[PDB]
Amino acid sequence: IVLTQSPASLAVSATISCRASEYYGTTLMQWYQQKPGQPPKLLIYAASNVDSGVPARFSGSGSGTDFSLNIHPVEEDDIAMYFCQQSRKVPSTFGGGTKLE
Amino acid sequence: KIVNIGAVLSTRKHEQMFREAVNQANKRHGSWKIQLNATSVTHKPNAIQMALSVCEDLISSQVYAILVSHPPTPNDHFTPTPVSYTAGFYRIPVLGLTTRMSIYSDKSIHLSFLRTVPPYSHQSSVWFEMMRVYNWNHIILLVSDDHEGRAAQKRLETLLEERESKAEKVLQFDPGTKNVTALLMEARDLEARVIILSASEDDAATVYRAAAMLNMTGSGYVWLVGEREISGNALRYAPDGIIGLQLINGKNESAHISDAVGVVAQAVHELLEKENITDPPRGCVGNTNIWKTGPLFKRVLMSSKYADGRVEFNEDGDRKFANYSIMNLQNRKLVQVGIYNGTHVIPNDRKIIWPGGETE
Amino acid sequence: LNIAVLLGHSHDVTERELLDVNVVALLMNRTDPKSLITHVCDLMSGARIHGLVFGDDTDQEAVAQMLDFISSQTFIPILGIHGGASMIMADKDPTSTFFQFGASIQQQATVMLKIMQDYDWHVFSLVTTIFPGYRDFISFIKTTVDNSFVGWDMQNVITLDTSFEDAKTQVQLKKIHSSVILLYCSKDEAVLILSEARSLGLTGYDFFWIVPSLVSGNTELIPKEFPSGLISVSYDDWDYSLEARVRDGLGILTTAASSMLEKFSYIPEAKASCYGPLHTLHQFMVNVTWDGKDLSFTEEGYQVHPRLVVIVLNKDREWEKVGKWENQTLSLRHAVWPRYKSFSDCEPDDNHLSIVTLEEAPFVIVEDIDPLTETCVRNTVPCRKFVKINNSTNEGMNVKKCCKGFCIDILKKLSRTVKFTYDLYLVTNGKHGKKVNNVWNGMIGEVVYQRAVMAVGSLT
Amino acid sequence: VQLQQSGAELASVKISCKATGYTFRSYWIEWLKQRPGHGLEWIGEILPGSGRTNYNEKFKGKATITADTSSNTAYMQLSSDSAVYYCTRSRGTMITREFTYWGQGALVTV
Amino acid sequence: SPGSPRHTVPQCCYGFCVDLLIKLARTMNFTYEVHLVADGKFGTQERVNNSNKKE
Ligand SMILES: *[C@@H]1O[C@H](CO)[C@@H](O[C@@H]2O[C@H](CO)[C@@H](O[C@@H]3O[C@H](CO)[C@@H](O)[C@H](O)[C@@H]3O)[C@H](O)[C@H]2NC(C)=O)[C@H](O)[C@H]1NC(C)=O
Ligand SMILES: *[C@@H]1O[C@H](CO)[C@@H](O[C@@H]2O[C@H](CO)[C@@H](O)[C@H](O)[C@H]2NC(C)=O)[C@H](O)[C@H]1NC(C)=O
Ligand SMILES: *[C@@H]1O[C@H](CO)[C@@H](O)[C@H](O)[C@H]1NC(C)=O
Repeated sequence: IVLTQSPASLAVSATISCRASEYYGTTLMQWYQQKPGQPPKLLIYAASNVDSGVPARFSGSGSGTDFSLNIHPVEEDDIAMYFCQQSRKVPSTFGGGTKLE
Repeated sequence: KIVNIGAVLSTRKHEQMFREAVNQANKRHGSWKIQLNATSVTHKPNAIQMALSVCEDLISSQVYAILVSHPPTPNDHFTPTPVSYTAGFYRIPVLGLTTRMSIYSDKSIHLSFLRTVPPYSHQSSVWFEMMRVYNWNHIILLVSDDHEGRAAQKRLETLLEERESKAEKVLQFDPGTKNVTALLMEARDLEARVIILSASEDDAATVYRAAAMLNMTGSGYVWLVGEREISGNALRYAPDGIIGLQLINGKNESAHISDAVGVVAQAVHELLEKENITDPPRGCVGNTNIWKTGPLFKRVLMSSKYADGRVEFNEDGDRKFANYSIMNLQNRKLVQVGIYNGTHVIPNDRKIIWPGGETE
Repeated sequence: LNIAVLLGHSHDVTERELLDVNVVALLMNRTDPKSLITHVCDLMSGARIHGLVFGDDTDQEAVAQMLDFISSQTFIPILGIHGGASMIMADKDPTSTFFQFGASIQQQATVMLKIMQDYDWHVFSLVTTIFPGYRDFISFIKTTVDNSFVGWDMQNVITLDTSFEDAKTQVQLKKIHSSVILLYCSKDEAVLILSEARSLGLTGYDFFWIVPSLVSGNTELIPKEFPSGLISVSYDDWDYSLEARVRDGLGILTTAASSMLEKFSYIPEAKASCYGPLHTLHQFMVNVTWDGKDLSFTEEGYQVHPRLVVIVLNKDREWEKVGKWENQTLSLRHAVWPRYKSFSDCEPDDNHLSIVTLEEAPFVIVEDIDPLTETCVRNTVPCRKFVKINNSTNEGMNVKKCCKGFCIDILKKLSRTVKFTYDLYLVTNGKHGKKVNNVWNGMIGEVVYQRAVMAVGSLT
Repeated sequence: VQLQQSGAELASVKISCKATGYTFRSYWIEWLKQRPGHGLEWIGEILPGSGRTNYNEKFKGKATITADTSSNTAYMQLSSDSAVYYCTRSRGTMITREFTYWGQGALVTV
Repeated sequence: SPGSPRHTVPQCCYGFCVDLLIKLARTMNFTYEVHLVADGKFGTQERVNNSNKKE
């Protein structure tokens, strides 16, 4: 499995896309938020269920090999890199990164 | 009007002889329009990939028979079992040529399995025949491999039922153990000196070492072991004066495969004279039905009698009238001292030298 | 833990009703070996699943063979739930970790002998075909009879050689003179042998026939040559659905894993992939009980307390479930054995005498049954009495006792010569007979009203 | 649950990963490479309870992972590459196979 | 056993069978060792409570 996401850099004052190259009705994609100099933090699992203890402003959807991520409203928190990870086949692989400003 | 045959062979000379025999099968059978198509595969180190590949290929070729003819397996398991189970799912008869494990005589598990070599229970039968020679009625039994130990014990019981005699002691345990001196001391106190051995070579070497430490190789001791017990490092620790048996032509694969292929050709021509000759489908995909002539073909092969030695499958689908030889450990060089006929024992002129005293 | 529940069914079983536990639910139709291997290797890459629960709708027994083989080659426990995959095989292997449900031949044989004892049919024979596994049955029967309280009468064992030529096989079939006959054969040979026996005339009402679950094949497939009243026992309990079976399998697996975790934490291990072991549940789930139901296994893989069911063939050509199996005992819904005189439309069976007697000191001695063996002593005879419980209600119980005396000696000798049959019992109405305003009572009330036939008891 | 690791390095090296928040004999341990300029990679996993080990084909023959059941430490040896390293553990609910607990990070350079 | 659990002492035995055994030993060529039976019952076949087997 090889992943590819665009744009490499995003200019906002937003949305993200991650296209792949499902497991019996279950989607296997996770999004990680990594501030500079800090370990990654899981944000979304199963491509539709958010993680407890996180702001409700985040929501995601997608199926098959085309999945997307959007955020609203915009705040100071979403200022890091992001990626998408697959788990349908071992070993796992991550995205290419996406800044924000 | 074509017959497909699948085989598993690695040696190229043996495969060439196999193709030669398949070609020569159409010689004495006239100019009939039946054809024999050959299919062969080689070894792979794994046992699932080999299984699936052989199953799919011989299903797609729509073959009738399958053979296994490789003694020198680096794996000590000697497992043609996936081939047998997969070709029995469609009740397509399978032919074994090397494996001699007594488990394969059970036809409740292996539905469509036959082989032309006898399992080791026949050696127990030959031992019971030897008991008819020297008038012995007390024995001590020790079998390690519990997969076939129960079968060997049951065969010995069936043999003894005619005389209605019972063994003085029997023993089974887990192969690979070494502290077996306690059971040796237990057997020492008894009256019989008849010791029956059927185990792995590790266990055989272990018990030979333990008995040599305990000095049970003196005069009066009766020793009798099977073929598996005197090979490898087990032969190294073998006390002098022991008696061994031999499987005649059990390794010259050439004539073995030749006879098997001749039998297959005659059986196929015999079946061609009958009606309702269906064929196996490409059961690899979406063909969940059994061969409606599966049991029919199996029973046709069961009644296969021949005279050109005689090959004859019993109700267990095993070859009878096998010739066995008798070997003796004379200063650790094997010497032929007897033979076993179909139901008789014929000693030769070589002296019967025992670990203790007299040759009597 | 990670458990996969795969069902190969034609019956519409949907999927939505199906520290780290995950369950997999699937529905499958095809049953070809390549599909099995492909599905197993695909799911084996699906998050390290250790549990496999399988059932089948077809009646092919090679599926269980392949499942056991793959379990051995993957070191993953597998269960059998329904169909040919749940059929009890011959001899499992310690290398394998495959386990089933349902009883073996020996347990069913013990149940059959219990059923025979509970009706006091102490004369029988033994008929065996060339079907594999007959010698184990023979040995088990020989060992079971010699250590029993009954002292059974066994005729010489009938063994078939081939498809009966009716030349020398009929010679052995003629010598069968008992009333109870035991048959061990496949379904295809049963039709032939039963037609042969019906031509020989051994298909009378007293010539009962008992067969194991092997010969009873499909419930829908019913040959016409089976007389209405064949004795069969099979583990097919229709009151318990497959949902309960898989739920009990899940309970077994969860209990075994939970109990094996404490002795050693890193027990659940499945192989990485098809291409390319110290502590397990192999020798650990011998003892297990969930929600009171003892679901323990044996050393060879069998069950400890299975669910066997006694079935017979009614006049409507259907396998009629009659008796179940308790924890160890045997229950019977129909205590009094029905005659089933009509096996076919060519069987006018008619012979039996309802005999009612009264307790007379030297002629009719009523004694309780011997509790040591639960059988009337051989010089007594069976009987029953409808014993009322209380005086407020008329409900009563048919307590079975033993009768002897002097007049009972007469009745026994009469059946020796005239060769008839009787069902002895006792009068609960009262004394011999008294016409109370042109109304009789007792024995006279049982022969005039023709509720009975004769009365061997002393009468004036 | 918290994780700790060794210090920086500067041939062959060894990096420790110690567990002090759970039963160390139950959960797998995975190693990650995060060389700057790209997202990440995946090396292998190890189960301390039984010692079963699997390795990635790309890193096969170069990274050896070992564990000690007594001190609850994880050892990964690279023989004969300058990148930041992480040792991590899954939540345990399985299936998802995500990474939740992260180490500190050991910076190796040649 | 209820009275004397395990108290075995060498004692003196005589009578008829003792003399018969002495005569047998004198006539033939062997040795012997006289010992008693743990109970005083001749011997009966009885089911043991386990395995439902007569012993
Ligand atoms: C009669 O014998 C011939 C020769 O053994 C059989 O032909 C063989 O058929 C198999 C199955 O189609 C072929 O295997 C295939 O080979 C191709 C590459 O050539 C591969 O891409 C497929 O995946 C598969 O492995 C085999 O090559 C072919 N051999 C020859 C020399 O023809 C024939 O099938 C037999 N009779 C029938 C009709 O089954
Ligand atoms: C092994 O088997 C082969 C084949 O049966 C034997 O070779 C035969 O030997 C005889 C005698 O020399 C010849 O007449 C045949 O023509 C040979 N046939 C073939 C196909 O080679 C060989 O002698 C046997 N060797 C052993 C070990 O017994
Ligand atoms: C067998 O072949 C014959 C002749 O073709 C045919 O009549 C018969 O129906 C076939 N088998 C059966 C019983 O279907």
